[PDB]
Amino acid sequence: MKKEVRKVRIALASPEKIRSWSYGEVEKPETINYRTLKPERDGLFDERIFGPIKDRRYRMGHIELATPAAHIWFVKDVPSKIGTLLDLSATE
Amino acid sequence: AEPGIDKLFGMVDSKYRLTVVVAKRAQQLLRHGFKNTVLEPEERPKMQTLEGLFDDPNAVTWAMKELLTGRLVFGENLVPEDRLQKEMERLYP
Amino acid sequence: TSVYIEDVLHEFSTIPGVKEDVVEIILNLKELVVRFLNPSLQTVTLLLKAEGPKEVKARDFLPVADVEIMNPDLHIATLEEGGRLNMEVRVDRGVGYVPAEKHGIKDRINAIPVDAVFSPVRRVAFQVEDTRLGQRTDLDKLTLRIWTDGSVTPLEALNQAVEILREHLTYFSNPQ
Amino acid sequence: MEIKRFGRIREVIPLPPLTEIQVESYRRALQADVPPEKRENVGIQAAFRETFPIEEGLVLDFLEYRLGEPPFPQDECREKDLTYQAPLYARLQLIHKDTGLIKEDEVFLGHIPLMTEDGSFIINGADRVIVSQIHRSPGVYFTPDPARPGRYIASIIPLPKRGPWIDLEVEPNGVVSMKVNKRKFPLVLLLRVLGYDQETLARELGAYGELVQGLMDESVFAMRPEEALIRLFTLLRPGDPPKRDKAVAYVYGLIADPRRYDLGEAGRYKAEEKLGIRLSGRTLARFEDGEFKDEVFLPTLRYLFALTAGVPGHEVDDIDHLGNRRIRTVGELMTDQFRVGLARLARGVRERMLMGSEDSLTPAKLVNSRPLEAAIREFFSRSQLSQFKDETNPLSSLRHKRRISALGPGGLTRERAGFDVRDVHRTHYGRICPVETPEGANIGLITSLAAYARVDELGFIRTPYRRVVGGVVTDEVVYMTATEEDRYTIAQANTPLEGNRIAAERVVARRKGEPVIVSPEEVEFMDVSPKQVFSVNTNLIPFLEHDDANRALMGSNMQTQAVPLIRAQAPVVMTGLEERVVRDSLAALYAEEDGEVAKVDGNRIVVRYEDGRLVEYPLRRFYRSNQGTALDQRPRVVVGQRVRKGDLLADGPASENGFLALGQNVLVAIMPFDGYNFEDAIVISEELLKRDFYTSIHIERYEIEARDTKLGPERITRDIPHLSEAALRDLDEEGVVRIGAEVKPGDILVGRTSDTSLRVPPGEGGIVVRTVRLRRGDPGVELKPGVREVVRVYVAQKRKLQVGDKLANRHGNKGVVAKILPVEDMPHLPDGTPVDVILNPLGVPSRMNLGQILETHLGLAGYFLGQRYISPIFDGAKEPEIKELLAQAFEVYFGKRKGEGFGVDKREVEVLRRAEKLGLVTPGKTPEEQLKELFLQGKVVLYDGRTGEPIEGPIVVGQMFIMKLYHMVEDKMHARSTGPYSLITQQPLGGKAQFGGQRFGEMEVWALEAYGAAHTLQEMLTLKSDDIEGRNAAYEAIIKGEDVPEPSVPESFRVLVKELQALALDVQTLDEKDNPVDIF
Repeated sequence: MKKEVRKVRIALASPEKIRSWSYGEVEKPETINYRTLKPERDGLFDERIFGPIKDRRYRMGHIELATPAAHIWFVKDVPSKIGTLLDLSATE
Repeated sequence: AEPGIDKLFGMVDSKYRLTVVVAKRAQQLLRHGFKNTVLEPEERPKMQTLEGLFDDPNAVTWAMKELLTGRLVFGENLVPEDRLQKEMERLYP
Repeated sequence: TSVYIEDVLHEFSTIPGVKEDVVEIILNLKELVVRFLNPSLQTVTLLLKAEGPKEVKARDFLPVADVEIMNPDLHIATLEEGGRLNMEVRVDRGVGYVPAEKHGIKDRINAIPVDAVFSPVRRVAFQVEDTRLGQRTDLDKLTLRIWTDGSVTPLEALNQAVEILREHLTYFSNPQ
Repeated sequence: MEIKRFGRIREVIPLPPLTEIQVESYRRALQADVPPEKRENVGIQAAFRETFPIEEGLVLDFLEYRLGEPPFPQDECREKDLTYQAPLYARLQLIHKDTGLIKEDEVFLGHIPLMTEDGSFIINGADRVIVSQIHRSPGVYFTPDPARPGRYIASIIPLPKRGPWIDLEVEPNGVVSMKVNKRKFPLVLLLRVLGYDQETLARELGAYGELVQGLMDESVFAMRPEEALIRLFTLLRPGDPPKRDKAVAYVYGLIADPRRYDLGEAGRYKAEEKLGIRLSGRTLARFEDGEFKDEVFLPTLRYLFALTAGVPGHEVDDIDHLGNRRIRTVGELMTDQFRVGLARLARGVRERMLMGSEDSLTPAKLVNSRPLEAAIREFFSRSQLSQFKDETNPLSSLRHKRRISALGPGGLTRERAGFDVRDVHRTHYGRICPVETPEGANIGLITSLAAYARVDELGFIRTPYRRVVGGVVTDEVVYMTATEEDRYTIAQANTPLEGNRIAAERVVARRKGEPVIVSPEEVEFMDVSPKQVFSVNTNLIPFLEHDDANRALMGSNMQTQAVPLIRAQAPVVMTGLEERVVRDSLAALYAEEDGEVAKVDGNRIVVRYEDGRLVEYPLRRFYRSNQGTALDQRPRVVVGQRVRKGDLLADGPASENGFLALGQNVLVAIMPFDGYNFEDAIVISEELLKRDFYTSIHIERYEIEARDTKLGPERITRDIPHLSEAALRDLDEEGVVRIGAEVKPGDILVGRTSDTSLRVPPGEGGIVVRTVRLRRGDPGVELKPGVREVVRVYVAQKRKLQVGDKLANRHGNKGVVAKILPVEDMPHLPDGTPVDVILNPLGVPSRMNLGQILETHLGLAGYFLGQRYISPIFDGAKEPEIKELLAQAFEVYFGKRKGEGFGVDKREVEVLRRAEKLGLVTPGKTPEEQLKELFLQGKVVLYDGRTGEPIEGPIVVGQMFIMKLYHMVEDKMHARSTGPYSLITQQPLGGKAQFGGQRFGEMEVWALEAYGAAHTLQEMLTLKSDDIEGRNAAYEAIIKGEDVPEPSVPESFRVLVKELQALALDVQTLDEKDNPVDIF
């Protein structure tokens, strides 16, 4: 029943789902410590949020931003996807 | 050109059909062991300095030769999907 | 087959006191022709080295009993003053042409092989003139004129070929 | 060997120095050969007088200039990547407004390159070239209006690039217009600025052109003299104060803008000649006494109302016309850039006066080589003009040494507007070889100069021409200008002559660039020779007169791509320029004077001149060519031999006995073979490869430098981190590979450390010949920063013609080499002597180039007659004479057959039998004569050799001249399967031990898509590239004898999915019925 793919969906991603496909949240800009070539805790290369570096680029994490932000694409794109949505000055 | 290539095209309802058929049987010939043939008696493919081309020459080269004879049968939904590698691996070592 | 010069590393060099460069002489060498006097002389190597102003003739070589050189006048090179002429001329009796980079003769670590120039045949031609005798005029009179470098005389070459032929004719024995 | 030339025309004055184009150009440019006493001017000196008189009070002028002490000799610079310059000093003093001081201390500013004996330059270790350039001699010109057939438009353009483009357009609606910096304005205004008053203006102006009221209109503004200038400025877009800031104006005074070209020709020409008369100053200058005088505006317009009205002399100048197109030789180009640095130098001295600490400064305080030197180094190494000296062989360089192009500084010719200049113009006649242009794009944009044609005082390529009084030919000649040429009636050199007078009454001649028939009475001049019509590159073709200009162009350039074969052979047929070529080319060396031979060493040549002296000459054994080839000198003399001044000492790279020899004259039997000579395929007898006929020497310069990283400098040594000894054997020295070693693909030549050793790149290497290093203690080398040391490895090998070899003829017939049948079954002549090369006749028709067919026949006689021939371009041998000598040859080929005691062959019967049935032989005649008469046609019987059965029908034979080209099979032989990968993306790129698989491109894919090879295609886009998983997965299956892996999802698929996820994009993969689908 593993029927090959024939359909591809493209739509906005809800914050909830954001965590869905997320396996851990890095909350520190600590790439890799210089003493040990091993990543620094919940850094951009932790072995728990992503995975082993030996016998890892198929697992994603997230950054629960403090205060909500915005996906520039839905505001800066020619037709203000959201601006025109609320009548607000599309670009201004 | 290739052996009775024409006779082949005439057996299929579409050029591309042949290809997919030749390829599928070609694999089953090597993976499922090289003894699934149906024309092994005589007129079987041969080599040169040593006519040892009686065991493992080239996949497709055999596949087509098999279709040369209306011994086999093909279609869209002939035999159940999964029931494929099940009846084949058990019947052949 | 190959040569090794004392004061040389590569065939693209030149020796002091020596007029013609390496490649120049090497070429004048293959132009040489020799004659063995026994089926054993499968591999022979001569040597020569003169000094001061003089024409380097092939004859100046050191005679090696059996093997003989039918190419005396061959002007190989010339030495100005105190020309350090030293070499190692490997000679073999093979067949036909053979790439210098196909056999790779290494008589010495810094020696460079050459190309095969056997086939003691300059040019051959056959004339199929009319007849001379016989009550029939629709006959032939084959007559061939051959030229040899010196190794083997026309006759020699003749018999050989004719024989190679004969022998070949037997291969058509065991059917299938 | 015998030498017969069919020269009917009395070639008066020999060919001038084929290199004088670059030679004198540099000489006169920088007057250095003679002391500053012989105060020339033009070039260097003139450059000084120009921006030297500096006054801001700053008062420093020029005194004397000298220099020329090359730090290192030629070779040194080459191998040491050094720059062949020359210390440039300068003597100048300073005088104050307060009487006193005369400080003149030797002040030098940077060094300048020099021109080689051959006429090249050695910038940085490499030899380059300063190609000439064309353009429109900055002058006055009138040409019709754009898309309006109405009136016309005047144009003035005084270079350098710092010269404003002024134009005069006649606006019909009223008033004349003057275009400058994209803006039109009433010329009147300016005229007033010059002093031209209303009355004096109109009168002496529009006295004939009622249109005058189109400028004598200003009765409100043209009533204010000097005030006009204030207004003129108001025109300038900028909003600057209307004060005395007469800047922009003064700019067009006597300084730079108006071309400061020679006061007499450069500018005066387009002046006096076209319009006006005398040239006050050097350009439209004179800014003294406040007012301005310009005897330029009056004329330019006086000529305008002239053509727009009566017929003062039909002045509608032509564009392409060379008589208005100047050239830019090395001297001009260089001196030009020079003036740049000068102006940039003076930039400082001026500012170094405002801040000057009183009269306590003069030399250094006002000088700095920085600006000057910088410029020079920019031109000789950063200008598109200078290029890589094409040394594919002697000839090649020579051509690239005197070639010309339009493109350049930009202010002359662009790139997207010249389909007009690209075509051969009438004036190009004897000025620019019409068949010297390269192939592909840019064709026409670049094309060398003609033959005898030479540059003049200012570009304008002149040409020789025979003077004639009535019907008598004068032995005197003069280089006529492309302009003055049309003034007379020139006739051809073909014209029959009886000593010194014309022949027939109906003589051919070219009037004004137009072919006409004139009587022996109006003969003002005559062609000097067919040669001057084309350039050397073409003057080398056998019977040009029998080949199309299109196909000729091919063989022309082909000679430039020839390869210096080891066994040089001068063409069986020669144009007679081969002797001169090798000379001015400097491929070989000639004896300076008469004397006798001393030391004839394979490396050194010594001789004792009769004037009581002795000199030796360095014999460059095997030097590395710029294109990777041999450059030896074969001493063609012997110990003690009376020699004459200018005698052949040693042969050049492709020379032989003073005669050029780019290739060999092998036997040829043009006729279709077993298809082996299909399209352009060329068969060949092993016989040739036997006597090392077609072969050459190749070299490979692999360089390696010991970088100096901050992570531990790299050290050169036998130290290999992989304890490999099976490779350290040949690596004798401490890092460098032994000399005379046989390196193979993969072995190491030099050992690097941090193991970055320089291995033998893919393909081959050959046998090392010479290597040199450069430690820290630089004896005098400019070791690049961050470099501790450097090493070079000169490797080489022999190029024995094989299969992928390609060779063409001087006629333009190119073709690869298919099979090389052995002399055994090679078509032979009835009397032994087999053939050498088999060309397919099919390549003769469509390609109208009969010339070859000629050389062959001619050569067919040279084989038996044992001689070579020299046929002038169009004055070459003629059909009659040939058949004569050829017949004589028959009495040699067959003449001997007779006395030997043998007649015809039964085979020769059947052939002649079909010959008669083919109308080739006259029936009724005897076999003897039949063969003879047939031999005269250039065809002879020919036996197969394979079957012995001769080919029914004679086969035209002869000795054609062919040659191998630069393009070998070495630079092409990529065979990959498994190797490296793109460190960045994921592509099978090699470079070291393996190679890299050619690209696939969307094009090829498409076609693949068409076929429907879904899998074959998908296989190329994944399993053989990106998705590394399926790649290895596949490798296993293969080595395991299992079916190749079938990629379930290319790495590109899943990567993109999440790659989009990374930003909003909720890429959801659904199945056939709107259902989830696991991606990973």
